[PDB]
Amino acid sequence: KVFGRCELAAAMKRHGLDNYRGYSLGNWVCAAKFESNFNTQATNRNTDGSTDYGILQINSRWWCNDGRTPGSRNLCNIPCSALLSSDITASVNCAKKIVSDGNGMNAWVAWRNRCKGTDVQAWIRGCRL
Repeated sequence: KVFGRCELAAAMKRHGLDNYRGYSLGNWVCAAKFESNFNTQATNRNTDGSTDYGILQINSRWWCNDGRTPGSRNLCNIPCSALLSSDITASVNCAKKIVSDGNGMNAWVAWRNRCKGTDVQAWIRGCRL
């Protein structure tokens, strides 16, 4: 499912991401835009053999199991395929664990390079929240 900007903001807000760990809603929507272009079915394989899944491109090396990333962890306790669902619940719950890990949202390099320090509030402007 390809989400609309405001449609995703509302879905994330409903799942408790607004201000989660001090990160305003604009930050999460911006991260999703550049990580997957709002597409829940997005996947990208990395040089180390791991693969990123879903709207927030969560990595298989540590957070989910895809059965093909040798010596990987499954800290979110979910099959990676569950992160490609049109229902973002699984992605959201796992993202909350990731952002609490220690480096905050810096864990997402697209956020660090394209959202961090910018006017992220622009990502939710015009939305009925």
